[PDB]
Parts: sequence; structure tokens; C-alpha cells
Amino acid sequence: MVKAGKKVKGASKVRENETEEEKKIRLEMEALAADEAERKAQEAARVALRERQLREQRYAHLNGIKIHNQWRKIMRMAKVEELRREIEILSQNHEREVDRKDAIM
Amino acid sequence: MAANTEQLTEEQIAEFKEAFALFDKDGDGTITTKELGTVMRSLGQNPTEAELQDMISEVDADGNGTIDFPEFLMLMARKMKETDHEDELREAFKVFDKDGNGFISAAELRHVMTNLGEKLSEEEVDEMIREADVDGDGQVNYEEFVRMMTSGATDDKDKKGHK
Amino acid sequence: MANVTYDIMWREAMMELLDQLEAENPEDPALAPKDLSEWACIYIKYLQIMRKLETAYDQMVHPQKRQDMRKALEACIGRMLEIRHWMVKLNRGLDFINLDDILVDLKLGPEVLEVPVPKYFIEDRAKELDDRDKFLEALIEKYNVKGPAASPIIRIGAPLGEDEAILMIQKNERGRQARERARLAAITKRQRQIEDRRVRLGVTLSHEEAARKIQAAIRGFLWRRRIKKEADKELMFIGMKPKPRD
Amino acid sequence: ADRSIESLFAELVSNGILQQCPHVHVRDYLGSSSFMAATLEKANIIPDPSMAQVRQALTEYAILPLGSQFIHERAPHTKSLLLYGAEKTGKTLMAQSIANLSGSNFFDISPRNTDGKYPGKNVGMMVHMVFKVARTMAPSVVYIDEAEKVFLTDKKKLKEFGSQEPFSRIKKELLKEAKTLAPGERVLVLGNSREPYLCAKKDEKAFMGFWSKHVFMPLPDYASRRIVWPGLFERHQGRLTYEFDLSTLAHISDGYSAGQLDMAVHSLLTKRRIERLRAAPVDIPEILQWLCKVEPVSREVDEALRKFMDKTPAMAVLKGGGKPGTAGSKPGTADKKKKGGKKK
Amino acid sequence: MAPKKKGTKKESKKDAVATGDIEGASVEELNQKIGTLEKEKNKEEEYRNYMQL
Amino acid sequence: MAPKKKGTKKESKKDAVATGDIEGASVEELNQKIGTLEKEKNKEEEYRNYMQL
Amino acid sequence: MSKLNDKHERVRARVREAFILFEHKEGSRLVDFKDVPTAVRACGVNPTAVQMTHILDQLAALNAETDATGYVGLENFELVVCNFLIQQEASLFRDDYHTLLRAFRAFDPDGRGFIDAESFKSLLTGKGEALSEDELAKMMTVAADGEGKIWYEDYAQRLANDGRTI
Repeated sequence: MVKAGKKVKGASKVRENETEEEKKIRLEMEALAADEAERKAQEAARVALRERQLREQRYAHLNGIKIHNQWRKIMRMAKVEELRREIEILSQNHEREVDRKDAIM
Repeated sequence: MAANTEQLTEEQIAEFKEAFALFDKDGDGTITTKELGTVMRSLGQNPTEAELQDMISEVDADGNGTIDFPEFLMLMARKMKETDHEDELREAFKVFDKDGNGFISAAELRHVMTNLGEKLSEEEVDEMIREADVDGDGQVNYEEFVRMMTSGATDDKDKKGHK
Repeated sequence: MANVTYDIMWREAMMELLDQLEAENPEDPALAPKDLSEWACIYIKYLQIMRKLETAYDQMVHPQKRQDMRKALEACIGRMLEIRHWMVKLNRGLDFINLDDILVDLKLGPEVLEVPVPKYFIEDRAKELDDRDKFLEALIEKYNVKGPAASPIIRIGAPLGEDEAILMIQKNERGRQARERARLAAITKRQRQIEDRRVRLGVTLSHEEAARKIQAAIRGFLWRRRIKKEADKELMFIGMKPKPRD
Repeated sequence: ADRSIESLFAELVSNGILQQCPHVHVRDYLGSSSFMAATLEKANIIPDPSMAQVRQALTEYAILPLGSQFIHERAPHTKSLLLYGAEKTGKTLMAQSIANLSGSNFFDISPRNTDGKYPGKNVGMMVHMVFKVARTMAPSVVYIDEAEKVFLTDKKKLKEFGSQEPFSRIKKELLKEAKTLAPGERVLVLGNSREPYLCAKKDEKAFMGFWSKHVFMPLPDYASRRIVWPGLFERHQGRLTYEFDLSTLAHISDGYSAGQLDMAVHSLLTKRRIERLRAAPVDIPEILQWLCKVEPVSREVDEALRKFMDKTPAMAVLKGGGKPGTAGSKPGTADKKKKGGKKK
Repeated sequence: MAPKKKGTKKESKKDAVATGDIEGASVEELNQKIGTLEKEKNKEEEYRNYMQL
Repeated sequence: MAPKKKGTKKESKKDAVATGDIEGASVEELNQKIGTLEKEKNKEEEYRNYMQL
Repeated sequence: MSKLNDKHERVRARVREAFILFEHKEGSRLVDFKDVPTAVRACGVNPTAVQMTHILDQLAALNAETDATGYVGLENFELVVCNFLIQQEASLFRDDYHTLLRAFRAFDPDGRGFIDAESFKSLLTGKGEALSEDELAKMMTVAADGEGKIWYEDYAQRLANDGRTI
């Protein structure tokens, strides 16, 4: 497995004596290798993204279920409180209505 | 008890807790035996009335009408071992599929639900026909009916992963 | 709102500008704003002043009232620009200044930091900008010039050859059909196994038992739908789901 | 003086320098405010400024002064706003939005735009074109793309651009005509930079000294990504349902830029896909299929951007590596003292 | 009813186990230490994702 | 938004160490994996605290 | 080493399940030679026709040492298919939706987004190795709509994500 990322110092001299037919063959071989690496990188990125999805989703579903339960209870008892506010508001509303209807009488 | 509950995964425990707390509106940690069957069905199970009454007698021995979360969990551990499979449901449908053509008439299936077995109410059958005969052609494809009743019940994440 | 109420809020803007001036130069020099905390509170005050003056100058139907408002709005905006530049100078040159702590302390949101765009920068020049855009488009069509590039797209690559595409579609479809055959065979094998188990146990699925199982499944499905709908209603009631807007 | 201003306008439109401004808004650049930027300065960490702060600063610097003639005469006169950042971070979107909101003429003197146009000595001519037209019909903005290449004087990198005329051809005339502007003229110069650190040594000074305000516009954070994703889908006319796993999508898309995700979403959302969005909302694996063919921004580019930020004068003074660069510091005094001490 | 912070004052002490040098120690203990670090990182990721949701 | 520590240039190639074949890896390799796991755990903890505040 | 070992183990389990699915009789550990082509493709890979012929020839050669003609043994099938999967030849690995969409665009130069089912039938049956009419009807039952148009995008996505576990 030769590391293509490290440019070998001296490879430019070899290209000076390369014939046109050999240059085309080398260019075709390099293009095929580059496309193979790109597709492998594309496959690796898709696999890594999917795995990073699943590991994140593995925590996500259970944690979200717990969160849904806990704040469901919390803002259930919160919604309990606002009923008393409705009761009081309607109490003064009906008192004011009774007072004003009496004035119209 | 602990041996039965050890078969439960933490995700299953959380799902059962959510289903219990949905009808545990007062937050006391118990649900009524009448809402007990509703909580049974919220998890994908399909208990009959006779089975519900039998398990109410089994667990709700004190007769207070309420069954708490640990008893809920042991009941789950007992009954998920015998969850009805889609193959069994399709085998049930092919009994009424007289012609074996893959579809059962809407009126015939309505009569089956309103006359044979645990009688379904007329409004329940109306909803059944509306959600099965989506195109309104008067024919119910029981295979797709089995598929969509099983959908939303048995771990749709598993179906997502099995692609 | 009511037009008299809008005039009232313009008056309130005037008193707020006066109070901001007085706070900048109070009778006691020790009470003058010295640190970034006081100066940033003053800056937020001018921000809201210019916000509501801008809204008023937009919405009043009175010509002379708006004409008077124009100078006030322009002066307040320019003053706030001066304050912004000066605070950036005193913030060791950082053009971006963080006010989340001050906003929380003063009980205001980060949306206050969003300086609004005045509408009169464009509305007052509606016909003139219309003519300018007409001239732009006339020159564009005369000279046949291409506009800005569209949103980029993943360059998937050139289509493959006809024969190669046919070949790979053939293998792909054969694989898909093989998978479908395997799934159908698995389903059939499960059915055969269950029926053979029933035959060995001597339990034949009667019409009554089939109806019981089917009705249990139907009850489960309908109850799941009703439970989901009632849970949705509880979500939107106790504050977990947005109610469908009418 | 013998050429009509309308003829200059027509020629500028014809040459692709003066173009119609698209109708976009600064709020199209989505994001969430930094909820502990101040806490990060408290903990002695210089945070990447929130995009909300970026919009606020850009508005106050450019849009509010340029909008009103009366304001621009007296407000702190800011002539140059520096927008440097990674690729597909929204520099072009912000420039177009600011230009449209200000209702200003748009003169594109980017080297790529001007390549092949007015070659040779006419590079000096285009500058007078644009400056006279801008002065006559203010408000007006002159836009430069890849401003790190205008001030470059290295021949190798200039030729590596593959340009028939070097990008530095507009440098001298740009510098000369820039000093002729005055407050109240409502003429602005805006540049967008992808690798502002490219200018080195002699070019670095001429680069940094020309822009007055240095705007650092970073990548969106987690909440900002959670805002950008549905916004990008809506921009490409797609929609994600309420049960979409937006949190996991944002976490796995950490490191992606707004424009890059916009390109990915454009690729993912086809007309048939939009038509079947009601039948099938977009799923995260469907997103990842396209995203695999998408390369994120390398850490080296972001680190180089951070080094250029640190080299920008404000936090350059912060980090104790340089004295405050006052404009009154005459160059040569530091060199003379060092060079005069070894001749005795 | 978010869980009270009377777990952190103990987990901070519990997470400070053996921050010393690993030079010259055995491959086996290296493997167990790698496993413990993997468990700690997984737990941190789990809690982070939990409270992030 | 975890703080971008200056020095993470060498962690990019260390975070890609496979979790497999822990047995058979040399003492130096196991030390490197230990360091990688510690750094990843620290990053996750900082990220968690960022969401906390 | 451990990752190679459990990769081999999962490959072996997949191949064993595939063989058991097409087992002729429960516990007989035999699969018919005519059912071998489907079982080979059931392992999540789609080798070419030449590769399938090579696999069939190899299985016949291995079975020649046994007296079970027309049926393939579990051990031999496992060995062959697990060898092919373990060496991870690029021909076995499935293509992505990107390449599928690339190739499907060849027959629609106009970019209408759809391909004529009748013309695609003739192209498939006359180009490459001849496709059969039964599978042709099966595939146009899925890809061809009521208008005879093959919107190639969704079919490419299906051919990408049909059993593709990641």
C-alpha cells in the first residue's frame, strides 16, 4: 500500500522521458486510481455518516422518551395551575357583568 | 418477579412507563383497570376482554380497580412472550377469505365483525372500513390491513433498520 | 392599534430620548454612565427607541407627524451608530459585542440585538427604484448578460454508457428479484411451519377464533389511533404540540 | 467628461460589472445567537461571534449609515467592511442582501469578473468608470471577490491563477481612487475573502491596512444548524415533518457550512422528490446518501482563518503579540534603530 | 424535577481514578484501562446527547 | 461549541484508531489509544457542560 | 485480528442463514442447483452473470467428489460464498444511488425524468445477456407506471437501498 499523499522527490524526472503512448497509459491508470479512491471515500463517508447517525440515534430515542415523560409530568402540573387563574378571571368577569347589568336596569 | 422483569430492556421499560403515565393523569403511579386495557393496546398488544378481566383478577387481587407500574411490568414480561404475529393474523383473515383472492368484501368483513367473535360496534366497523377501504371501492385487502394494523405497534425503528 | 395610541407612543419615545440625554449628562457627574454595563443599557434603550420610532414613521397616516418623525428617527439611528462605533472602540476593537448577560439581567431577549431595517430606506423611493430596475432589466435584455449563478448541485457525474447501464440495471434487477423471492419463500415457510404446528397440536383455526383474533387486532389498531389522537390533543393542550393553525 | 453618465451605466451593465441586485434579505442567513459568548470572555476564551451579532454589526456599520444621506454625513464614517471566511459560508448572500436593502448600485470589480475586460492600461480606466458612476448615482457599492489576490505581488501565485492579466492589475488604481471618497458620498467598497491569509510579508501589510472593519463570520453552531437545516429545506421548497430527527441530523452535520448544506439539500430535493414529499418526507439516510459526495471544510482552512483573525488588529492587540497599530506610526523607525547599531 | 446535582459531587471524585504515569505497565492493564476509558467516553456522550435533546 | 484547544492538530489521526484488536497492540499503541480516549472524553464533557450552561 | 475474526463470523452467519432459507428439507442441509443462483444473490451481493457461472462451476466441481448430483452441500456453499465475501472483491459490493442515477440517465438524454417502459423492455431483452420476459414483466410491474413511464430516480433509489444494511 503505497501512500499517494507523499510526493516522492524525483518523480518529475521520470515524466521527462515518458513517451506519448506511455503518458496516456499512465494518465489513464492515474485516473482509474483516483476514481476508485473517490468512490471508496464516498462509500466510507456514507457508512460513517450512517453509523454516526445510529450511535447518535441510539442515545437519542431513549433519552427523548425520558425527556418527554419528565417534562410531560412537569408541565402537566403546570397546566394544573392555570385552571385556577381561569377560575379567578371568570369570577371577576362575572362579578363585573352582574354589576354592569344592574346599572343598565 | 425479578427474573421476569430482567428480560425487559431499558428502552422497553421507558416505553411502558410512558404508556402507563399517559393514562396515569393524576400522577399517583397507578392506572385504573378500565384504562388498563387501553394501556395494553397503546403498546401494540391486542388483548381480549376475557383476557383483560382474567389478568385484572390475577393482579388486582385487592379489587381496588387500580394496578401499579411494577405489576404492569411483570404483566408485560408475562404476555409479550405470546404476542400475536402477523402470520397468525393473516391465517385468521384467510379463514374469512373464502375465495382466496387476497381481498375480502367490505360488507362481508363488516358482517364478520358485527356478528362473529367479540362483536365490534357499528362505529368501530365504520372506522375499520374507512381506514381499510381507503379507495372506497367496497373491497378490503386484508393483507394490507394486517400490514397497517401491525404498523405503528411493533418497533417501527426495526422496520426502518430492515431496509 | 389606535392612532391616538400611536401618537402616545411617539410622545413616549420623545420622553425616552429626553431621559436618555439626561442620563448621559446627569446633574451629578458621578451618576454619568462610565462603564460598558451602563453604556450598553443606554444603547439598548436607543435601540428600542429607534425601533418604535421606525415603526411609527412607517405606520402613521399623518403627513406632518411623519415629517417631524423623520428627523427624530434619522437622528436616533445616527446616534445609535455613533454609540455602536464608540463601544466597539472601547471593546478592544471587536466589532461584535456580547449582550446576552445584560439582556437576561434586564429581562430582554436576544431579538433586541437584531437591529431592524427601516422601511423608508426603500418605500420612499418606490417609483424611482422601479424606474431604476426597469433600466437595469432593459439593459440586461439588450446586452444579453447572464445573471448570478444558481444554487450549486452535487455533480454526480456524466451518465454512463447505454450498454453498461443496461448491464448493471440487469444485475440490479436480478438481485432485487432474488431478494423478493427469498422474502416470499421465508413468508411461505413461516406459514407452513405454523400450519404444521397447528395440525400436530390438533388445533384447527375456526371461524370464531379467527374472528376473535382479527377483532382483537382491529381494536388494538383503532385504540392506537385514538390514543395517538388524544395524546396529540394533550400535547397541544399542556404545551407539547403546535395546534393546527386556522 | 465627454461621456454621458447614462452611457457609462449602460456600458457597465453590458460588461457584467454593474448587475441587477437580487431580492434577498439578511435574515435569509439563518442562525442562533451565542448564549455564552460573554461567558466565554469571562472564561478567557474568545468566542466565534454569533451570526446574530454579525448581522447587527454589519447593519450598524453599513446599512444604517448608507441608508440615509443625513445620517451618513455625521455617523462614524466606515468605508470598508471585511468579510473573510470559508467557502459557502454566505458571503455572497450577505453582500447581495445588504446591497438590496440599501437600494444601491452594484459595481463588480472582482478580478474573475474583470478578467478579459479592459486589459492593460484600461484597468485604470474601469476604475474611473465605476467611481464616477457611483459618485453620480449614490448609494453605490463596489464589490471585490477573492480580495487576497488583488494585493498580492508574488508572481508565482499570480500566474497560478491562470489569468491572462494578473489579479493585482486593479490594486494601484483601487488604492488611488479609494482615498478620493468622503463622508456623505454614499459610496462603499465591499470585499469577500476565502483565504485572506494568502497575502504574506509585503503583501500582508498592504492587504490588512486597507479594510477598516474586520468582520469575522463563522460557521453556525448546534442550535444554528438546527435552525439552518429546515430553513434550507424551505428555501429549496422542501419541508421536514414534526417528527424529523433534526437533533441527530444537526449533530452528525456538525462542521458543515450553510452554503454547503444548501448545495447538498438542492441536490437531494428534486421536483419529483418535492412532489412526493407529502408521500415521503426526507429521511436522514436519504440526506447522507448525498452528503457522502460532499466534502466538509478541512480543519486546516478554519485554523488558517483563525490565524488571520488573530492577525487582525483588534485581537492582535488582545493576544499581546503586537502593539496597537496606530496610523501615525511612520514605517522605518524600527529598522533604522536596528541597522544603525553595528557600525561602531 | 430535573435530577438534583447531588450526584456530581461524588462522580467527580469517582472519575479521578489513577491519573498517574502508565510507563512500563502491562498490556493487560492497558486493555482494561482502554475499556474503562471507552465506557467513560460512552457515558459522557450518552448524557451529553440526553441533555442536548 | 466546545472550545477549540490549540494543539488538536495531532488528534485527527489519533481519533481514527479502531476499537478492535486491543489484544496484540503494543504498549505504545495501547498508550496512544488511552490518550485518544481521554481526549475524546474531555471533548464530550466540555460539549455537555456547554449545553448545560 | 479480532475485527477480521468477527467480520468472518458475520459473513459465515449470513451465508448460513441464506443456505437455510433455501434448504430443500428441514435439516437436510441441501439446496437445489436451480435454487443456488437465488441463494447466492440473497447474501447481499449481486455478482455478474459470468461470476454466477463461475460460482456454479466451482460448486459443481466441489460436489463432484460427492454423490449428490443437482444439490449443493452446506459446507461447500458456505466455503465458496464466505470466501467471496471475505476477500471483499469490488464486484460483489453494491453500487450507490449516485452511480445508479448516473447510469439511468443514459436512456433519457432529453431529461424528461421518465423512460418508456416498452422501449426499455426491448433494450434490456436485446442488449447485454438476454433478459427473460417473466422477470421483465415482474420489473415493469414495479418500475413502470400506468403511463408506461419509468421515473428512473425512485427505481435507482430502490436498487440502492434494497437490503443495503450499513
